[PDB]
Amino acid sequence: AYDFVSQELRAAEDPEFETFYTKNILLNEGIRSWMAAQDQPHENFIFPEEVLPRGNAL
Amino acid sequence: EALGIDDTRLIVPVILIPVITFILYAGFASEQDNEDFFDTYDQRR
Amino acid sequence: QGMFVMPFMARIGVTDSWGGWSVTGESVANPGFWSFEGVALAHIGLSGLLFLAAVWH
Amino acid sequence: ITTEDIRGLTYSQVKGTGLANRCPEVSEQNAGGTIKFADDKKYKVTELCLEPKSFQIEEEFVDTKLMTRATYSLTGIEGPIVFKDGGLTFLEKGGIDYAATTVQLPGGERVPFLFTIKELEGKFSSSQVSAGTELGGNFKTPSYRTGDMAVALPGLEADGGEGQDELFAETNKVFQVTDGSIEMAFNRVDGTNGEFSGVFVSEQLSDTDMGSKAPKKVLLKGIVFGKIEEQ
Amino acid sequence: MSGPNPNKQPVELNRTSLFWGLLLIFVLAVLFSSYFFN
Amino acid sequence: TRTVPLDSSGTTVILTPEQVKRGKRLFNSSCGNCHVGGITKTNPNLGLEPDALSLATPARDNIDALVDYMKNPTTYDGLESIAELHPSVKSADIFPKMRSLSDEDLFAIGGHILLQPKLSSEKWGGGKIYY
Amino acid sequence: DQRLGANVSSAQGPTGLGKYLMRSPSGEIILGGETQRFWDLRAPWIEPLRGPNGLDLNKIKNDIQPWQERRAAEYMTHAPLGSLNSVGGVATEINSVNYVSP
Amino acid sequence: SASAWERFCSWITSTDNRLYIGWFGVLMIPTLLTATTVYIIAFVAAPPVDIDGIREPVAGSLLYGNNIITGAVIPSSASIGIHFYPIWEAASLDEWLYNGGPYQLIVDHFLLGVCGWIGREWEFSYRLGMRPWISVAFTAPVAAASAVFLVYPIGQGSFSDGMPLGISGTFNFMLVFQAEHNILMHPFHQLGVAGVFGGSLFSAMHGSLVTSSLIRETTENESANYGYKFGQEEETYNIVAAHGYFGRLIFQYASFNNSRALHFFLGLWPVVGIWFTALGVMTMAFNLNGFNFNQSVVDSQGRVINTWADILNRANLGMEVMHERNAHNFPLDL
Amino acid sequence: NVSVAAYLAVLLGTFIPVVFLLTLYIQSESRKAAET
Amino acid sequence: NVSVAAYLAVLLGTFIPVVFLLTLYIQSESRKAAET
Amino acid sequence: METLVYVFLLAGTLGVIFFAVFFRDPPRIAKK
Amino acid sequence: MFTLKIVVYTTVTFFVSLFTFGFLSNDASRNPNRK
Amino acid sequence: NVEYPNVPYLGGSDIIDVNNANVRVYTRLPGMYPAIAKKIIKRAPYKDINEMLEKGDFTAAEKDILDKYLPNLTALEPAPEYVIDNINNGLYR
Ligand code: CLA
Ligand code: CLA
Ligand SMILES: CCCCCCCCCCCCCCCC(=O)OC[C@H](CO[C@@H]1O[C@H](CS(=O)(=O)O)[C@@H](O)[C@H](O)[C@H]1O)OC(=O)CCCCCCCCCCCCCCC
Ligand code: OEX
Ligand SMILES: [Cl-]
Repeated sequence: AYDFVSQELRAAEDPEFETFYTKNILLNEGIRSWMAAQDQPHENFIFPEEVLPRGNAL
Repeated sequence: EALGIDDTRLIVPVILIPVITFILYAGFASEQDNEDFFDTYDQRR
Repeated sequence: QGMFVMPFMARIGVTDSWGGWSVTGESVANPGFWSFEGVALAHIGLSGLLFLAAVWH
Repeated sequence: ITTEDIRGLTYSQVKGTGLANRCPEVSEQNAGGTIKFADDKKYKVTELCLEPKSFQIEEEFVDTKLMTRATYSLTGIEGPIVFKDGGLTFLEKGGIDYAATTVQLPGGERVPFLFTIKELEGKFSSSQVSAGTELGGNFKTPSYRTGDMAVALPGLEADGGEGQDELFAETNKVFQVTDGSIEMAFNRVDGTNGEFSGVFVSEQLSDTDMGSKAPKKVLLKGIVFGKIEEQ
Repeated sequence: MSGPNPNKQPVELNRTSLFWGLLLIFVLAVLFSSYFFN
Repeated sequence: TRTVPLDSSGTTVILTPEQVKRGKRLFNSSCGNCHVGGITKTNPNLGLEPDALSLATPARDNIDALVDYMKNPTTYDGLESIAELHPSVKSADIFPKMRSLSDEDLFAIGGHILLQPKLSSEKWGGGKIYY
Repeated sequence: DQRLGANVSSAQGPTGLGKYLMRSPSGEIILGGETQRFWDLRAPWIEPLRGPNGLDLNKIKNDIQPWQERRAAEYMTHAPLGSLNSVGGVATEINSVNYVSP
Repeated sequence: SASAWERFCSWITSTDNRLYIGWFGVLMIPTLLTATTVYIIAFVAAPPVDIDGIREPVAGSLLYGNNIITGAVIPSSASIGIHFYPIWEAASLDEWLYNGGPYQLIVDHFLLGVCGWIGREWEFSYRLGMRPWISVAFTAPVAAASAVFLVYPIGQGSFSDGMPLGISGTFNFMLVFQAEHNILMHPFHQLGVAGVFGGSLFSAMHGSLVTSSLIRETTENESANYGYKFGQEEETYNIVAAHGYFGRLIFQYASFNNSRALHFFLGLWPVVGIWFTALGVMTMAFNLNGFNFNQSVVDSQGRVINTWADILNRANLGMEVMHERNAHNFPLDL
Repeated sequence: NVSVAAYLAVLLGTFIPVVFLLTLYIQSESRKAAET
Repeated sequence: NVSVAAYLAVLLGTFIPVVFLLTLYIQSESRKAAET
Repeated sequence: METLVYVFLLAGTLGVIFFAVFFRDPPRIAKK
Repeated sequence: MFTLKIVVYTTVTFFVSLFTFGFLSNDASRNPNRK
Repeated sequence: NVEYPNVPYLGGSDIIDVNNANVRVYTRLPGMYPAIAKKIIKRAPYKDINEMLEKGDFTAAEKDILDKYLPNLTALEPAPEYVIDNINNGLYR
């Protein structure tokens, strides 16, 4: 139960539409992207600083 | 701003309502015995 | 638009809404309590009170 | 609520009162003066304050209700007044010259707009500042927000040749610099100092959602104050 | 007072009535489904 | 490693482990609140990464340059001094924590600053990304 | 930024608000950013630089005493953020700063 | 014969009311009803709230594109802070809705109502002639609700940092709290987790021991619950049998011989656990965070060897750099 | 094509009176069985 | 947006077990009433 | 239109709570 | 907004007054072990 | 925006574009920070390099510092999304 499809559709169609669920989705993206490099070292994830999601980045 | 009161009309209920409740409570208390007791609480009502 | 009870609300006075619009097309800055929403909520509260009265009786 | 009334009060009795963003105007006991300009001394305009009233947005022009609290006035705007093309033009370079405020149309919708006079090149009538002179010009309104994926739908970016192109304009956050026009008139001018007071009429555009919604035009009619002194 | 209401009566529905009601409701659904859908 | 450059010509000095430990302790006590992890919490445009120290006028990629910066701190261009804003032995009255640091203390602090780029690379001055 | 060439009063933030100086909900000139919630602060190193409309820009650019600079430079680093094992900074900091505020 | 006030006090403190009112209920009922009314109507139909104060409202009501899970009453604006924001302190009602005033109204009324609920539990314990420490047990969830609704906003200086009145908002509160304070490594939160896990363990254990040793009082064609009659004098289950089973299960004094001591332990373990985790949140409101074991292992040279705390720190950094977008204009989060 | 929410109409209008009749019949049968 | 035929799922899964429980309760109450 | 379903479910839950509180089976002691 | 404020002040004062003068009305006597 | 071709010169490469880059990219070139770059950012829009060398109030020593870094320096068309963030740009590490 990762996502609600209608909420994601409404957030994609309307950039001003935001709920706490979308903020949770962004936090999950942050966890994954900032955690996978050292949490799964066998994959050899090399994420540059520009692909890492940041709140100030957008 | 004392008690968050910025208009003097706000003081009328804040003072007035406790006065009426105290009038009712004072009737109740005047119905009582009102002499000293030697116990943890007063069993007379 | 298929409004059924809105015509009967607008027939005898209730024409404004808390959203700031009127059914005549004008804009209302101060709607007051007796808007469409006010009438609907009054009917809901009246329904609840009558339900409690029915329970008591 | 003049400048003497501003300077007389301390911050303890102005906090939480709303008297700070008032655009202090000159009094009639100090009005009825004039300001002249020499051909050798450089001049600049300081403490240019604007307090907008009666926010109107065309969507006809319908009056709106303010959603923010006391964050809509501009204060302390400074810039040099420079002779150019016969007259002399005011170049805006500093001060609090933007205000991100939201107003509500009487239908439930909110239209945020950025009240600004940034990059103004306004020139005012005649070669003196007195009761009757008007200052007008055009300013450049920056976007409400500043600076490639629909991460919600990984299967939308698989359609083949046409991927996420329906949701492209919302994805393409474009910085758009709209333009606006400001017209202010000076009702009263102080002669002892370089202070002038009056009203202003502004017309600019609202938020574009970085190029995702149509910018509604906003009409702002408030009061204005400013000081002219040495540069 | 709050207790035995003298007007309390039991309610019955024999199997014939049950089958008639089921037939009525199902036949009405069969009849009106084509019109509700279109 | 324990070998850091000393002079600007290319001379290197081998640090004793006691010097390394004392420099680490003094750097965590006197510089940590603003130079945790080799970054600057108060001016993030500059940091203690070796590329920022080497690409400076004068270059701070040696012991003597770091000691001179701790004695007379200048801007990144070098023309303007920041002794009022930056801790220094010149401004020990301004910053009271500098009054206990001697020349050997500055030597140890500079050795610790130079030693860290060779220690857990990409983490010194890389910020919170390399944690 | 006022000393090293950056117009703070006209610098638009990421959301159109003030990045350095913004407007308070009561209409005063306050410090911008996420510190707008702490605009009720009264400190002896900032009250001389504070007019009836909030922070006076002219007094900011003219009437700074150096001891106020020292106080503000000292207070900005030892923020009241710490841990039970006495590690300074936010919870995502390394074990090199030893400070929890009294 | 009695005065009108005496009759009013007899009706208020009456044990014949279907729901006991009491003097604490005089404060409790209107506050809780006000909070419930505002919460219901603001959860169904309330305009989006600029929680961060950056003029980017967040939708939380059902009519603005939310379901039960994503719906919430958004906390108040960061521009407000912990300033008192009733309806009359706003220029208009819609300005009050834009800045999240309903959150403050609901939170204040709910906290007053739950304090009244504590007092009312005491009051009806007193009117019935029983011992009055159920309210002490109820103080723990009240402490936790206060910590997440009032104390954390007080510590952080803004009511926007309180827990949103929703589900996804609650999850967002948990994630941001973990990012900024590392609550998992805080020993008081660990005591709270031990409290809830032990409470579940002991609830299941006591229920299974009582249900296992029920005295045979029913036939095979009926529920075993009817072997107990409401108000009977004898005990419905064999306490000695359950004690013997549990003594032979672990060891002969791992059980409680005394039922009163056993029930004191049952009421003690999770109440103390929730007290400790609520106090941990109260202390992290003032930024006394949990254990920090980042970069605690280095090699002979001094290179950082990561631990599980370092991977946890990476996750906390991932949550930290993404929370409250465009509300941070400065490097540190002080 | 075919209007939606008519599935709800058809199925609920089929179920609810059927539910009512089934409940009535079961109630009556159990009352008869308890009368014995 | 919101997927259709989930109204049917929600409403039928709400109604049918509720129907079952109501029928059970009414049947039991009528058996008790005829036991008297 | 799903908002109507959510409101209906929440109101039904509250009605169940109301009836469970006020129309509960009255507890009485048996004559065992 | 002032009318709502005075209504709320009146209501809060009314209920707090009832609370205060109810707990002053010999509340300790209202127990089943009295007399 | 999604598509912007003129962004290897915002600090991603050797050649640095003025009036579209932050002051942090001048820390790579020694002697170009915090002085000189302030003059570049204050009077931002330039047609080419010589406009920066002429309209900027550069002292002779600053002019020599400019003369040290001709090839890794350019001036392209200004983008208002990067003009507004040439002092802070939100980068802090
Ligand atoms: C305080 C009482 C009150 C008030 C002020 C209202 C007000 C309103 N109701 Mg309402 N309502 C109420 C109670 C009330 N209701 C109650 C208790 C019920 C439950 C039965 C309802 C059920 C209800 C419905 C179902 C509807 C309204 C509607 C309305 C609106 C339109 C009214 C209209 O057109 O009526 C017109 C009324 C009539 C034409 C009735 C006339 C009376 C008959 C003709 C009398 C004839 C017999 C009489 C005994 C003759 C002998 C006496 C004679 C000799 C004088 C209006 C806002 C409508 C609306 O817009 O919905 C929101 C709507 O559809 N109401
Ligand atoms: C398996 C893992 C696990 C477990 C068991 C827990 C367990 C707990 N966590 Mg936790 N957490 C975890 C993982 C875990 N966490 C992770 C991974 C994170 C990081 C994302 C967090 C982050 C986190 C935070 C940030 C917080 C917790 C808190 C808590 C505690 C909750 C206190 C509570 O709700 O009861 C207490 C009871 C209440 C709060 C309810 C109040 C009840 C009021 C008084 C009445 C309500 C009545 C209601 C309105 C009406 C009812 C209906 C009506 C009809 C009757 C609990 C001990 C919280 C805590 O410590 O407590 C402060 C807290 O703030 N956790
Ligand atoms: C470092 C040391 C200093 C600080 C530590 C201080 C120690 C604290 C405990 C000592 C004070 C309390 C004494 C025991 C409590 C009591 O009421 O005695 C009465 C009985 C004790 O035995 C009962 O005692 C009865 C006899 S008598 O009346 O108590 O005399 C007897 O009849 C009965 O059979 C028997 O079961 O109560 C109990 O059965 C509970 C025993 C366990 C309670 C205290 C231990 C702590 C448990 C964990 C705490 C919760 C943490 C949860 C977090 C997730
Ligand atoms: O919002 Mn909730 O947490 Ca009080 O600090 Mn700053 O802000 Mn945000 O970060 Mn950290
Ligand atoms: Cl910030």
